[PDB]
Amino acid sequence: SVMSYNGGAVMAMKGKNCVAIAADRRFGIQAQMVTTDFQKIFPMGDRLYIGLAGLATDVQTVAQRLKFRLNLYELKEGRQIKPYTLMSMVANLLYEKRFGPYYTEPVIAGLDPKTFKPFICSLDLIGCPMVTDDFVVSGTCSEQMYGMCESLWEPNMDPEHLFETISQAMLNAVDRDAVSGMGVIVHIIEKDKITTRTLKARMD
Amino acid sequence: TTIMAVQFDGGVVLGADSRTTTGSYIANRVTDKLTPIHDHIFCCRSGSAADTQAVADAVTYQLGFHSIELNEPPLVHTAASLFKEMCYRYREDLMAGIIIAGWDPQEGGQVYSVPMGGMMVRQSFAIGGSGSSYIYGYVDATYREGMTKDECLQFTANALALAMERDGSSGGVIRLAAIQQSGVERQVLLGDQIPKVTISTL
Amino acid sequence: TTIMAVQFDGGVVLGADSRTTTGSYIANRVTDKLTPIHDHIFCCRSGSAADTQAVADAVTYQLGFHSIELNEPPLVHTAASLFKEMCYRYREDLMAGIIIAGWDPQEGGQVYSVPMGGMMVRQSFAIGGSGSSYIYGYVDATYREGMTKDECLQFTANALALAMERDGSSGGVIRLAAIQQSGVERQVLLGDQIPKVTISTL
Amino acid sequence: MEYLIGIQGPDYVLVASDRVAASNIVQMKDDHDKMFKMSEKILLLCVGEAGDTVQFAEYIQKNVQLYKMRNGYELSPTAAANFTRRNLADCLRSRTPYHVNLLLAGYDEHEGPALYYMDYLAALAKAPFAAHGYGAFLTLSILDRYYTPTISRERAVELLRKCLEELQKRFILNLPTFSVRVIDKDGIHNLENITFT
Amino acid sequence: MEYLIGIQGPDYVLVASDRVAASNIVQMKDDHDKMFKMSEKILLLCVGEAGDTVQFAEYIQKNVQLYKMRNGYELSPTAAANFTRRNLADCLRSRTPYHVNLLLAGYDEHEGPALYYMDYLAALAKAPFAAHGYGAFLTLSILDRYYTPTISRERAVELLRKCLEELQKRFILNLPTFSVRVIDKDGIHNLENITFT
Amino acid sequence: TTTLAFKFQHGVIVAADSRATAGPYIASQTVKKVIEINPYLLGTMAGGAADCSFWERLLARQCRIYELRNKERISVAAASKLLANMVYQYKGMGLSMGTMICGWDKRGPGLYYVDSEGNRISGTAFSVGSGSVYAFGVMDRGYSYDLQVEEAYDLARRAIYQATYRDAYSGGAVNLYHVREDGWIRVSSDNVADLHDKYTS
Amino acid sequence: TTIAGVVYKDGIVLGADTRATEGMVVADKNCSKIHFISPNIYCCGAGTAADTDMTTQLISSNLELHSLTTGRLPRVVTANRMLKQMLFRYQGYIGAALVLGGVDVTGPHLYSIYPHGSTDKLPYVTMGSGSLAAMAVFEDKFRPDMEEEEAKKLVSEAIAAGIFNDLGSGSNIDLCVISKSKLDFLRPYSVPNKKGT
Amino acid sequence: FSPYAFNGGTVLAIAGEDFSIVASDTRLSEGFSIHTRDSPKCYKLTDKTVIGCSGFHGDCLTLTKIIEARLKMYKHSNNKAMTTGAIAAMLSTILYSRRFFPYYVYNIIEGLDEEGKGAVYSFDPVGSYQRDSFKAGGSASAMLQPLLDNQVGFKNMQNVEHVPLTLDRAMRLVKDVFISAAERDVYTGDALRICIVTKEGIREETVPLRKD
Amino acid sequence: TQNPMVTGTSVLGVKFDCGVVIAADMLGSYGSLARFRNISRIMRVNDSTMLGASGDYADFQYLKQVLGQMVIDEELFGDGHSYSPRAIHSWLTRAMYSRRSKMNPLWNTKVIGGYAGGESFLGYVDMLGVAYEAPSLATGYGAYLAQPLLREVLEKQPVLSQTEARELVERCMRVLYYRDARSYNRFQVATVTEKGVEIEGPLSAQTNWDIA
Amino acid sequence: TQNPMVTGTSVLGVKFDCGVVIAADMLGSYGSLARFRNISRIMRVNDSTMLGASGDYADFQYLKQVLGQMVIDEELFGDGHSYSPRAIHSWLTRAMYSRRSKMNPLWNTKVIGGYAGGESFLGYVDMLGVAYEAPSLATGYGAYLAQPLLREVLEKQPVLSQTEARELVERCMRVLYYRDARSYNRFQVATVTEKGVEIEGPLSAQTNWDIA
Repeated sequence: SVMSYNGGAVMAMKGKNCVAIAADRRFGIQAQMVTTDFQKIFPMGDRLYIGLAGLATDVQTVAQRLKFRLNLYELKEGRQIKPYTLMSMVANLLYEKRFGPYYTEPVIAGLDPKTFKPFICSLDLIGCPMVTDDFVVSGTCSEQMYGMCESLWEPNMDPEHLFETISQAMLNAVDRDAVSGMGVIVHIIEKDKITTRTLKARMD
Repeated sequence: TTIMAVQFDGGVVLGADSRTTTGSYIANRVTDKLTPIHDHIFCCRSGSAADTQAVADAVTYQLGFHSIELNEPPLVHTAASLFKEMCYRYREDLMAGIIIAGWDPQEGGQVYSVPMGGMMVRQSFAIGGSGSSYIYGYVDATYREGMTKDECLQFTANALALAMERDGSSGGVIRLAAIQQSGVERQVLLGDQIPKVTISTL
Repeated sequence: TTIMAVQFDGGVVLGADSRTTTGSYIANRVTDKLTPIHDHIFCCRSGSAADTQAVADAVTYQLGFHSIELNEPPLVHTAASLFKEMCYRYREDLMAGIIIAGWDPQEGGQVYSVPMGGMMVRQSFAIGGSGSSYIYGYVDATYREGMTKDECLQFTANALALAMERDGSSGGVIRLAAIQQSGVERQVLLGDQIPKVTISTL
Repeated sequence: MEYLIGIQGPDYVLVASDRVAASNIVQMKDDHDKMFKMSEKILLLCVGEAGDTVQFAEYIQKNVQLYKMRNGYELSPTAAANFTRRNLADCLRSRTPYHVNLLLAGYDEHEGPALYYMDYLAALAKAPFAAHGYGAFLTLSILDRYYTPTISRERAVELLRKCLEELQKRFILNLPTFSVRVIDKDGIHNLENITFT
Repeated sequence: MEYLIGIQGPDYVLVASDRVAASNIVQMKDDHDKMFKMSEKILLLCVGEAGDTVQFAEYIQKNVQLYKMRNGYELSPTAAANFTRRNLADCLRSRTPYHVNLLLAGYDEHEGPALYYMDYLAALAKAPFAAHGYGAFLTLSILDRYYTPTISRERAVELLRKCLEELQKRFILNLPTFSVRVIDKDGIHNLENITFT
Repeated sequence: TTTLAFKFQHGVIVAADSRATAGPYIASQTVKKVIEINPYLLGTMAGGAADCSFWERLLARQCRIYELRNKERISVAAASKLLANMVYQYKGMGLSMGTMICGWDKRGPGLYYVDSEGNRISGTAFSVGSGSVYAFGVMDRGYSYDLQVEEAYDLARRAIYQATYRDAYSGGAVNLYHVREDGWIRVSSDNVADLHDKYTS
Repeated sequence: TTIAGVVYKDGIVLGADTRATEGMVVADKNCSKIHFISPNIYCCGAGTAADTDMTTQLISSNLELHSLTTGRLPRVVTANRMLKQMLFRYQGYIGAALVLGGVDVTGPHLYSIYPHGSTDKLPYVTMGSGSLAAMAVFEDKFRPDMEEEEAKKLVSEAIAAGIFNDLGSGSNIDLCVISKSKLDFLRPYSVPNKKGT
Repeated sequence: FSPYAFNGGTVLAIAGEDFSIVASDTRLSEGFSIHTRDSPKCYKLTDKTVIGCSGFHGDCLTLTKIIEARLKMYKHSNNKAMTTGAIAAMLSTILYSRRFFPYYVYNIIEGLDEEGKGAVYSFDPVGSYQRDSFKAGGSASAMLQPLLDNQVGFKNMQNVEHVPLTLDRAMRLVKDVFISAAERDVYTGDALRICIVTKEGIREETVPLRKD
Repeated sequence: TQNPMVTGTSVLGVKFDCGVVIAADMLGSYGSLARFRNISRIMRVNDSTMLGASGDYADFQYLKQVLGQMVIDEELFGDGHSYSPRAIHSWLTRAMYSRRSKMNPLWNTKVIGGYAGGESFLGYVDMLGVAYEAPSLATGYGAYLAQPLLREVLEKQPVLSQTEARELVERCMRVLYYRDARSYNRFQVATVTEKGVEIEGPLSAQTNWDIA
Repeated sequence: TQNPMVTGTSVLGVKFDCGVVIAADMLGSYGSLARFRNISRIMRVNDSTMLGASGDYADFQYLKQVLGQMVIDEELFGDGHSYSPRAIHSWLTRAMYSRRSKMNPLWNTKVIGGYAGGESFLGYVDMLGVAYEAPSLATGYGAYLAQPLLREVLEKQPVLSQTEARELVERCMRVLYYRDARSYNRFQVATVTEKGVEIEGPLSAQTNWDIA
């Protein structure tokens, strides 16, 4: 398959007035690792990030076109975009190429700019938006992180417990995937803080 | 699908079944396969439902404009020629076998066949569809020249019943339409009024 | 090919056409598709000529031996069962649709179908072959219980004429065979004696 | 297959390549140039299908020279890598896509050395060392074993020699000669060739 | 591809072969034996698919040894070549056919030297020199240019060296070492190896 | 999969990884890819695990019967011949194999490589799997016949560790054996993760 | 997916389930499949969910424009015509299947729309993968000129039968009731499944 | 004509100090429809051996019948009942005998050994097998394995002392794992069987899951 | 068979207290032509066993011949033992599997009903060798169109009476006639109880309501 | 056209002194079904040009429309020049070639007859653009069944009379009816002379002799 050609795994989880997004670092070709510092999470806004998985060339292209359009929007309107508005714009961008599409599945996580209410969402390759209330996943180990999140997730979690849960899920998920790993980076989007961390994983 | 039409002195008679399948499943069992092209012209549809619906709509629109600007009722020949033009232009993308029948003050009732391919022909009676192949000998041995309206209705109903009892893609009810200089007549022959033919026993 | 057989009280009536094609060319136009299996049993052949000839020969030989050692006339059921055994054993290599009809002192006249596949069934009348699909409605609307010999002959001749006038692989002459307790009767209905049905004019 | 390698040090970006130009079971050439200089401090290495390499590389070079002539200063290695990725990706779904595997080495007056990897799908990375070809499988683990972040150029040429010797012993292809040059502060410097006569 | 060569002289049948045993892009061995001695004066060289070569060659050798043990004298090169052709052709249309390319060299007490060629369809020829492999295309015209019917062994080794040097320059494969031996009156004589370190 | 083996002054050294995969999903994480055939022989597993296990069990049975009949042990050359002959009867039917036999006989250290195709070759250093090209680059550059046991140990561990660092179908732990005159022994079963911190900072 | 609508005495009742999958795995447990088109017209969707979303959004925009331009309520026949004309223009490549329904100045209507563009007006209909399961219940218990409560009971029982016999449906039941005056939306109408404690 | 069908189903075994546990779901499937809602996949072999199967149902039935016959032949010839290791070895040979038209089954033998402790053996369709401590096969195995890695293997978490698995904790883990698997895989979820192989003998229990 | 020629459609089955009732229509289709219209797709094996089959009709007739000869031969010496629904279900499963394993299968989807020893039996045997038991069955398109109604009823009440089971069977046959394009409007209905097997002649679903 | 649907069969042609006679049967076959039985496959272009076509019937009707409009438009201004058999033969060759070169051919095998300037014309135009002249023609299966008799006669006598040519035409039509399986027993016969074109209604070859 084409979306299994560079590997990758993205994950987002929701807490009590806080979001969390995570990814892996490995960049490789069919069966051989090249680097271990590939970026898959992009800061679209003050408290609004997007994570892309799939073909790495299309990850880069879609990130760049999206930054184009978002800069133009925030210059024309005069304020920052909302998580819901960004999701619609990305769906429109992906659906413009319905025949001959990009091979990338995005994930959005942000905070409402005035109510500070969380938001998570994922889209399919063609632009179908599904909004959830617990967590979203995307990548080659989707089933593994499904099995982890369904069991470990709780409602109304603190940032500490949210970090513990998302990290403990990503570790054990990618420990059973051949084409994912080489470390994990975790962003924690609180109200007045954005904490970043790097976990120690296995390198085989 | 089993559509049919026969010609008598003053008008024609149309007929069809009501089943729309998808493989071996009945998606619709009350379909109406007779559509009005003008006030006195109809057409029977067979083949692809989307194709036949689209072509009937385009022809309806063209013929309405033509007649409103010529300031008189149109002709069955004109309707048949518009159908033939479209079916021949898109002959490789469409799947439609049509039967056009109507009444005009200049020749009365006529019946035209336009099979898939885009060829035109005038006929006295015409059968079309998937089940029409089972009743060729019957219409060959039963037709006789110069019939009346009731004899035509009976003839059509019996032929359609014989087709429906053997074709697996046909069934439901029978819908008839006798068109004349007065107007249009629509009836349904459902359930127990389907003319039963004797099945061999023992 | 259009073969047919119908049953009356005392015996059965058989019938067939005479054309053997190869694509769109007529290789033989006086073929005889009715073959005697025993003194009072026949079979109509359709499908592959070499297959049907070989199977008729093998069955003829087996049945002759069986009857000579059992010291009595054989049964139509026995003949049909031998046919079914062979057609089911070689069901993937052969191409033969048979109709077996005959007379036995214990049940008189019977008619058995063995379509390609090797399944057996008893019937009152049976049609088979390439052109038989055009006369299903006709045999459904014309058959009536308890007919006589002449009515059966007329019925078969008319059905076969209607089949031959529409099927492109059928034609030539009609060959009939009424089998009874007395013996076998063979006639040919050629040329101008084929029962003409009215063709629509204008 | 053709061979490419690059090693970034504290202030140098030592690279290398081969010189063979085979067509079939025969060898057509023996001293072929797989390096395209594009600026006083930027090098471009290429492999892949014939025609594509040169057609693609000359286009990039003419555009870089035109940028310099218009604006009075040169492109940076980052800008050149991104321009290259863009132009390569815009051809991917077009009627005629290229099949080139690239390696961009450079050096800039602020950020220092830089080494960029780019496969034929137009995915751009940045690495302390990289390699293209079938010999990459054999030489990626010697570099893993002996590389150091503060290695000097005297030892870097040592390590490259060790890699090429491993290829000489274990490859089934015949690749006798290799080009070697360094990009430091003072531009590009051709170095001694390595032959295994 | 593997390489084979043979040159018949006035009273010698100098042959040669290579030593590589590649599997994939890698090289598994470096000193492999592609010569099967079968009698005090008969040599057999083989190339082709793995398993087939050794399975086929050992069968021939055991049958030749059994013939000698039964009858008190050895087979001749002609008889051995014909026995080989027969056994190879009888497998051609069977369920398991071999894919070996052969070369039989020998020497007999009446007729002198002999060199036999045999492709995988089991067609048997006799030649003053022959060669198997992809390098045959490159080395068949040096032998054509410099061969002589009365050439001495001193010059024959010269000519073989020239052929191998041409291969070293112009082939795309890496074949560094070659075995060389002569069959004269006194049986088989191993000779110095030719390496291009 | 990554397996290696090299003869040196003091006998033979053998190493392997332990991960098994079906597609991109890691089914198992500690398999045993060295097959203890008897106290004096050992094979290795690469290709189809079922084929490897089945045919080396057959070979163990035949070696035992040879010993019982002739009152003496079989040799490395003869065992390799028996295995190759056994698998040549199914050429073209889809078997997948490729193994290494190591041992000691009256001729010293032995090291053979048998395939599913039907070849067998003697050597001084082999390597099998999909990380074979990564292990070769370290074995070729570190190997020396004038080496002692612990230098051999370190070289083998390093080769396997870098191979599983660069290859996707290799990982887990590395198992090291050692064939001496008086049978073989088991040396270590360290895990690549606890090796990586040792081999850097 | 399972969608089903009915025509009762004074309006329409639609229904659907709320499970989205991706292959054999549950992606979403609250996927909404009843879309707004006009204050009196609604729509259900099955098939490629992206196509359903795109098509329904475009049609809703066109109907808002048409209503603003005329000044009166829109019509189910106009919505049906727009939809079928688009779907025929795209030759079946937009894989959406629809159960459009509403109430206008003429009375309650209910249509079926297929990916190639063929339509059919009916008194009750089903779509999806549990469509045969819902159609069995409808055939067994539908009565003409029914009342509101019994219409709701019938459609919920059809949806439940589709949920419990189809592997690709489950987890909830939505209902939307349209009459000449009201517009009732019941998102968590029924909860037949509860996760284990 | 395709001679195989995919019928779903998940199996899970766990070995302890004194005990052994095999569990499974009870749904049978083909395509998108449901055949039955009560069909087990765990079969008692002897008083201390259970086997779970998955894959193609015709092969599962044939295989269990063959194994039951061979246990009796062995007992009649050797005057004693087989052991778990002998059963696993014989199953290996049986699975290899059909290697060019193979059984499409995923077997999971469980039982006690002569020294009184759990012994889980995992198999692949053609014969390869290995003694594990836990294992999961079927349609949700990729969903179940990381959870057992985190819970019984105690992986990826520090700041914990890893005391053994009591029977209570093992059964609770099995239940919770299967509930979460039922909430995301479309092939499991009618009911749950739990066989417990212990010194006294085999016991069984049942728990309901959520219907389609 | 490689390719079926004359095929039948859905067979139904329900078990009530003190008996089992099954049903099927009388039609042989030659690929969308209703060629033969009065054939019987239901058999009576012995005094407590019935059988109805779908798919190829020549295969059904062959299996009729074989099973009949077996019952005759075991009834010959009359020693006091007779075959049972379960014995016949097993024999059929084994024969179907042996045919699929040679890549030459019999193309039917038989259903076995029975009543022996004081309780009913209802089994299913597919052409690949899949076999199970249930309180209701349906083959072909019936598996999509009629099983939901049977399950909807048996959910509420786990036991029916003879009259209710028969009413249910005919109520389902009506919907099969409405929505299946290979179906016919004439069917038989068999019933096995403590007195034996009873078959009923050509019935009709004339309770149609075509309000178009 | 990509695929012809309703096709005709052989057309014959003979030229005698002072005229040309052609013939064809009245039948449209829908792939071995005699669907339409009274269609006319012969056209009259103008006062000295006839045309008969084989193959697809919709293509024949389209070309009829086009050629008729051309003749009308050139006859409008009536300047004293008119199209000729040769001009129409060339125009048809060019149009057929232009269609084959776009890979979208017209699927006919037309025949042109004519009589102008005091001598006859008889030409052949295939769908690929092959075109020639001869004293006799036949398309389809006629090229194998009827051309031998025409050549056998014209070998002896190079010129016939009107009566002899007509006799020959009907004698050949009889054999076409005997041996062609897409043929019918009703045909038309056109004739062009110095007075113009005459077409004759439904004739029959009732001169059959079926002595079986």
